[PDB]
Amino acid sequence: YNVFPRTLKWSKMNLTYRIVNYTPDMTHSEVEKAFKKAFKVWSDVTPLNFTRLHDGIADIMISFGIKEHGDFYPFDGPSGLLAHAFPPGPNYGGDAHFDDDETWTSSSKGYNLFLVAAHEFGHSLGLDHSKDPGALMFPIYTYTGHFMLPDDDVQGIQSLYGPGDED
Ligand SMILES: O=C(NCc1cccc(OCCSc2nc[nH]n2)c1)c1nc2ccccc2c(=O)[nH]1
Ligand SMILES: [Ca+2]
Ligand SMILES: [Ca+2]
Ligand SMILES: [Ca+2]
Ligand SMILES: [Zn+2]
Ligand SMILES: [Zn+2]
Repeated sequence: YNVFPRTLKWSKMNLTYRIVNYTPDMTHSEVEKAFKKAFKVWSDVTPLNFTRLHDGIADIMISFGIKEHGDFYPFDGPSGLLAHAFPPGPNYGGDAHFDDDETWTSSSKGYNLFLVAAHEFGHSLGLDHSKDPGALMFPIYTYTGHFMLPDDDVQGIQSLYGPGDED
């Protein structure tokens, strides 16, 4: 027999993602680089592996949409809600949605896609919000300006998946 696990987490280390569509704001290459870097934040400190799929069904389906986009979490136009992600699980589980009424960038302007993606993927992997104002998983976006994952987030993700290779 099997009972359901204690926390919401992926039960496998090999995860897939798919970039379903793309924002007008950035080149395809910029978007791809941003997401690749965002996943690397988490794989660098766990045993998790992330592989991109070009089509079909991936664990983490990534898309850009506006207003009603196919779930119970409609977007709201410019500002306000910017993105959301589902905790680990089937179908919707793990998926990450970005509000395409926001301005997404590879800079300090608008919302930096890498930074928001890294936060959202934290949710996709089973982290909720932190109370540490310096954490990646703090609930309020601030662009501070070499990226290092804060210790609070390291401790959080490793509580779920272990450290993988520590060196
Ligand atoms: O801003 C930072 N972290 C918090 C954050 C990020 C993204 C979105 C956020 O909030 C989104 C709205 S809450 C929501 N809505 C739906 N899901 N979750 C909040 C940050 N961390 C860093 C950590 C290390 C180095 C630099 C930085 C840096 O430069 N910035
Ligand atoms: Ca919005
Ligand atoms: Ca999914
Ligand atoms: Ca946009
Ligand atoms: Zn959504
Ligand atoms: Zn969040």
